[PDB]
Amino acid sequence: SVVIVGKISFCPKDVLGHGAEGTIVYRGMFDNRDVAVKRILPECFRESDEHPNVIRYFCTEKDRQFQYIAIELCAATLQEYVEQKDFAHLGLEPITLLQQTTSGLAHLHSLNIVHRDLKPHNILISMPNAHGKIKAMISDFGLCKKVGRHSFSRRSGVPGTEGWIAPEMLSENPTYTVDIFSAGCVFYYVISEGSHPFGKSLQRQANILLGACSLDCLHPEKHEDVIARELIEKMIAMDPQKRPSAKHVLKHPFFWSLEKQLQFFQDVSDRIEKESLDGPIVKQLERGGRAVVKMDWRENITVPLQTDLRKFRTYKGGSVRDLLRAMRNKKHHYRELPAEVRETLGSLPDDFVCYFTSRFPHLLAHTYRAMELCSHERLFQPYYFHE
Ligand SMILES: Clc1cc(NCC2CC2)c2ncc(-c3ccc4n[nH]cc4c3)n2n1
Repeated sequence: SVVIVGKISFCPKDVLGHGAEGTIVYRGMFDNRDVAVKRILPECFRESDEHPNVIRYFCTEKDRQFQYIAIELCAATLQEYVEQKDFAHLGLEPITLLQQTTSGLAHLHSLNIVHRDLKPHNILISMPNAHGKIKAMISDFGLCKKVGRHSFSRRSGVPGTEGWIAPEMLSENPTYTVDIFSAGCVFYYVISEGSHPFGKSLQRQANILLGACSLDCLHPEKHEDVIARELIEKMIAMDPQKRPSAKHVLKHPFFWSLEKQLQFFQDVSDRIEKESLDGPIVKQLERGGRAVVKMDWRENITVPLQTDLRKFRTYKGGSVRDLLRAMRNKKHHYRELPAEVRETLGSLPDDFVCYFTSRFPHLLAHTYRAMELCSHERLFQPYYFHE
């Protein structure tokens, strides 16, 4: 059986879920798209602003009783993506998912919209498009699994959504900073494969009020975890005014490709070449630098790179600057290096950069913080967000 209401069709047997006041969601079609079709009693009293990572409400039609609303169809929630056993990613990896979620949020904030209740239940994973690709999209309605059915609601604290309360309830009208906190919590949730940064649910609110977060799954000597921690801690900062904007989160190293990581190192090295050892920039760079370099970096690299460097009496092993200079030197002269050196370093850029970030897990985090001094400069505008 089939119901046609203008440009929207659906089969009444294909029920996906139920909502309040006899609202119902069916699977259907609109304009050769598979869509969710929400049927509602009408309540009384912008296509040009669409974005791939915010859910689309395509069309509204009506018969004599109901309105029918065509809505962009999801395969799963982020809750299911993260939690379900053996869930196929289908080519959508966590960092990309979070990247897309933050883009949708930056878009909403660019329109002066605050979500206020961003959680795993309302970040939806799309059906695969014509090109076999899936995406994250932020929804106003959250979905909670209940066989082949889901409850949908816009409300915070409905059954199923208990450990994710709207941040405004744990505290001025809501600003972007509530969304960033929630995003920060979602970031950790995905990365930790289901944990909350404010602990188990019975103590979670109490922990949020005091800023007692614990990012235990992030190892303090792994480059990827050092970067993720750096960002996530800023996003869930107890003080709302220290939280970065969505566009600011998007510029963070957490999202940089290996090529971009290597280019950053190359650029700071170029920037600090003629800089005096006693100037403000090199001082910022050498402060706390002994731990970053593992006291002597020349004792923490491979024997073939060690041997090739021995000629360079210039490079000091206690120095963060000289490690960056050694890196930039060997990237620039890579072609002309001995076979054994190209082999130990591996290919440009991906193996090369990982040679150093695996050995020196604080190098990028430390260099990123230190080089904020040059953030307004033209060369570094790709790496930092400006107000
Ligand atoms: Cl019950 C439901 C189920 C969906 N997919 C199929 C399930 C395997 C996952 C699904 N995809 C989008 C929506 C949706 C999205 C925004 C809405 N606003 N009001 C109602 C809305 C409904 N749903 N709902």
